[PDB]
Amino acid sequence: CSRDTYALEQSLEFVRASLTKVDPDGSYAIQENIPLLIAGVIGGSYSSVSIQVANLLRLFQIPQISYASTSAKLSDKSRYDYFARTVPPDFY
Amino acid sequence: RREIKIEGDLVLGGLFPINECGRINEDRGIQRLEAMLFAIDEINKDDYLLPGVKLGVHILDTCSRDTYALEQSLEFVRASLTKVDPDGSYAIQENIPLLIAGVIGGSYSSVSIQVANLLRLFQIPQISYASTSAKLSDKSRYDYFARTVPPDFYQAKAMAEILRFFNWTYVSTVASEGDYGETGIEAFEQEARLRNICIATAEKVGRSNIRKSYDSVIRELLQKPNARVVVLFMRSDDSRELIAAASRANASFTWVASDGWGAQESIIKGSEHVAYGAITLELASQPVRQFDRYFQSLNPYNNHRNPWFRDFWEQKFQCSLQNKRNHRRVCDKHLAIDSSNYEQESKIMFVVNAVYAMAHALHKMQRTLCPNTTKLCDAMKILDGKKLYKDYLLKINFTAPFNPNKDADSIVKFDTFGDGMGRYNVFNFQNVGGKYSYLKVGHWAETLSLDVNSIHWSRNSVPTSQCSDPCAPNEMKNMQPGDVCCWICIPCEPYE
Ligand SMILES: *[C@@H]1O[C@H](CO)[C@@H](O[C@@H]2O[C@H](CO)[C@@H](O)[C@H](O)[C@H]2NC(C)=O)[C@H](O)[C@H]1NC(C)=O
Repeated sequence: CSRDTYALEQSLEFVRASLTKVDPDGSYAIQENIPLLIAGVIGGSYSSVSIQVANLLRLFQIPQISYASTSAKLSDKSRYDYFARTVPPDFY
Repeated sequence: RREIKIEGDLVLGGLFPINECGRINEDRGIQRLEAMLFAIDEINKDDYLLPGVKLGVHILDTCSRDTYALEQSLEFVRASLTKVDPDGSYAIQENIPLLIAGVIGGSYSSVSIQVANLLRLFQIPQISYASTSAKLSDKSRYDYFARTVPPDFYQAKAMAEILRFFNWTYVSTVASEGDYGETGIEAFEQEARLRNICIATAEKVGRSNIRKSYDSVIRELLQKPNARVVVLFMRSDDSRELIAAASRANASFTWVASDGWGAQESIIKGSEHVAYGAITLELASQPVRQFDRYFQSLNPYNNHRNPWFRDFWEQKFQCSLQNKRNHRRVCDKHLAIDSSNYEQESKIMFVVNAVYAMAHALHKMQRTLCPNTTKLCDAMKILDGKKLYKDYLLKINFTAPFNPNKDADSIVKFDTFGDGMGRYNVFNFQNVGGKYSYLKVGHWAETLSLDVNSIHWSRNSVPTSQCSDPCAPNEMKNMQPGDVCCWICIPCEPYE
């Protein structure tokens, strides 16, 4: 939705798969809809969305590749050590 | 995977370095854990603040590592996603994690940084009790992290002033890798450059558990006999490792230590011969007598909440229990920790202050967001992290919980950077009556207040942490022949 908070919520939905495995006891059995373990995240349009999702995925060592985030704030690998892109940075 | 859980409407997270992870951190970690537990019990026992709502606990061991602390914070945060996630046959109960109102913990800078980066995604306020690093001062990267302790540049400039007071121009320094040691040593180097103090060697260590690097660092320190003062800036584990390495060799440096070492009994207890005039500095604080009497009465069969308490007793008293009955002796029934057994940690009151700050923020939110009642309501069912933090934590101002003096310092105030007052107590590891023990020798709030007559230097002489000569520029000059910073005298002709 071109917003940082909504993208953060969607990345939370993405990442709610590794914690499910370590978490599920109950009567009989529970199936519901088990989230799949995301091998890597492809997305991150707009710089705010990419920054938020990279900050989220740096906690779960989930690689992220962006297609349109051409901001220079994501160039450094210290804050975002699992974020990459196929587009040039912003100073160019 | 040992966890401490107490049922309650609002639960406060707990991050402590209980295990230093196979060995238990006796003085720091478990004492801080007990301080938090005692503060929460006092909060639940008095009706003046938070009368109706009960404050649960969620305490986890960080093992003094960033990855383990990250995993424990993941365990903490796996409560909001559970509610939005659970269909299944019949019903599923298991063990529903409780929604953490706020996280109280974050010893060591790396743990605090990782947990703050985790909680910034869930608007969960975090209050630290021992992370005195300057990297967390900014509110941009960490917009939900605060602390009851001053930042690191105050400590760095205090160390620089201590060096300058004794004219220790030529010093050697060893720093720890990561977020605390690196930033703190950068600030200290900047302060030394401002005050014209030349560092002989800048060494960095790591938590690789390899003594070879530590003894190599000790040998490198020995390579500069002129710099007999070591400004040691590292964590407790790294300080202990370097103390052991220097004890393996023959070193007699006067370690000007930081809050990482401070007034710690385990580091010196490893070996007391290497350290005899170490001018350490820790966060200035007053011991809590209520927590003293709470911890003195603690017994292995009395406090069943802590899964580590039995192992704490076994490690501290060296006596095993009936589980083994062959490795060691049997602990006495009259055995206790009443007196002459433990020394109060200087950051216990900081833990109490952090817990009471979180409690007072919750109480103010209840008095504002949930009026006409002192118990839980619909408004308090869901907590707004941004509002709670920004309003009732960054603008909080309350007196100290247990301080009959009620002096000016008995006020917990969060500045614009979410930090505490810059007060430091400078101790020296001197001997007064044949028994080694720390005792306060100075103070630093805005300027040094030091007692030279009660220092008792190593080798019973004032250290000379200077190069060959400061030289006289009136009739000579300097050329820096061998050292980048040190120099020598070359006489100047009358016509030059
Ligand atoms: C540290 O260096 C300063 C600068 O020399 C010393 O200050 C003066 O030292 C001379 C003797 O060297 C005294 O006659 C002066 O009275 C001192 N003036 C002041 C304002 O201190 C200082 O004594 C030195 N301190 C130590 C512990 O060596």
